[PDB]
Amino acid sequence: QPEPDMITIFIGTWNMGNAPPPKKITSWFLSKGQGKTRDDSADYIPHDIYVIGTQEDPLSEKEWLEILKHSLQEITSVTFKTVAIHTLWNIRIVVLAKPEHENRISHICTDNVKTGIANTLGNKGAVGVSFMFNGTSLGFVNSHLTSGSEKKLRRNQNYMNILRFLALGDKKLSPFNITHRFTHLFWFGDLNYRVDLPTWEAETIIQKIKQQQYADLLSHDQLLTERREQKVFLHFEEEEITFAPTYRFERLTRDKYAYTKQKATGMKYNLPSWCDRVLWKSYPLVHVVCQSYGSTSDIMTSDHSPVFATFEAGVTSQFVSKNGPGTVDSQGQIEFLRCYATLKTKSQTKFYLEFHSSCLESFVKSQEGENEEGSEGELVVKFGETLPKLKPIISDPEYLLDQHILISIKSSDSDESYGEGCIALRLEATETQLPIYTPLTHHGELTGHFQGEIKLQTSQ
Ligand SMILES: O=C(Nc1ccccc1)Nc1cccnc1
Repeated sequence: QPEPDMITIFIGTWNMGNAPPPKKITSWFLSKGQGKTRDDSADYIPHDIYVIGTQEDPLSEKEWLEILKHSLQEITSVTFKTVAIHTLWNIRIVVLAKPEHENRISHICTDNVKTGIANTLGNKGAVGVSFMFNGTSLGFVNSHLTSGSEKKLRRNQNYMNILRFLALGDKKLSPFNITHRFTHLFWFGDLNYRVDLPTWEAETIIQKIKQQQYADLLSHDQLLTERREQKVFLHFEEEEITFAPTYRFERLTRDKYAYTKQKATGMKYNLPSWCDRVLWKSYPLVHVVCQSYGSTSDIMTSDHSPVFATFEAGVTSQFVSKNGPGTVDSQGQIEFLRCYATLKTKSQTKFYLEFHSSCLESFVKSQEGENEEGSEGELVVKFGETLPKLKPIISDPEYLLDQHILISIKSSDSDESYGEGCIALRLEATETQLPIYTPLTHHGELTGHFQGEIKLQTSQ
């Protein structure tokens, strides 16, 4: 039985509003309702992995797992295996996979982050799961961020705390946060960003939604505007939104948005908003295609509608050769030519690089670079032709061209990373000098750039 080179992944996010679900939730897992929906001809075809994120979840883990497994068995006639379940307060993540994948999945990690301080610590935060699927690392984050239209900057702060402190994936990747640890990272939840229009415009917004005219609402969505201004979710993708706002509904119908201020809301307005979202970030030049992004219309126990997204995702096989794993493949090498880092720092420490990759036996430290002053104020760290030649464990081009090199630039004085990025080895040519580039981030914000040339030697 051949190892897959693609899988499909279901992502669900639902703020359940502290209510039990209705008897039937199959529409969610079938990607049926509003938006980019899944073709009826696929309804019996199971996804490889289902990742369910809930917020305000009133159920026990056992109670929700039974509902989810029942739901999938009714759709697919497959009994899914539980990969992981993790709950923080009423924020939960469940990962289910087809039984045929049980031996393909390993290195399962879970963690949570509690956001806020004192008053604002005790119900918001995130849970996450990561694992390896054959040679491919997968990460999943379900976050419930701060509520309220006038708290976008708190949400952004909650995002940075979660990506700094959530401890998933390979702990040896010490300079790297979750935004660099995975081939594919999915981040979803009740992110709680709102449509920023005046309160007086509530009925006008409702009208627009009834006309399925979302453009003038999406142009005020705080998540899209904060992402455009590089305030949050830098280097993440989101499919185009073509479904109505998923919050805030009267329960037991979807005919009414409940937006007016009430004692129950802390006298806050809840204008119709796209609170419930799925974003992703995959390594450069890895296949990832969104095949659905939408909301259900028939699950009405909460003041939010469930959101679904599905993905095709490239995966690779657990490569063995006669050499690697457990030795080098002398035939293989990676050379960096004429490389330099451009950093936004005011610091004047010397810097060195670390190269990390599962195609290396262990990470590689460079010599210190040569600091120059750039034209428009910046620090340029030149490495020239000084960088160590990297010796991959396997030289077969079918393996090596699918790998990635994570780069950290670290201060010699503190050994702290000032920037992290990722280079694909999926090159147009081998034995040929080719341009490479990555932005560098630290704590998920832009700190610089790394560019130069690469020369990759494979066994072919
Ligand atoms: O995010 C954007 N591009 C991108 C995404 C991932 C990696 C690198 C670049 N563009 C964007 C964002 C928000 C509004 N309009 C455009």
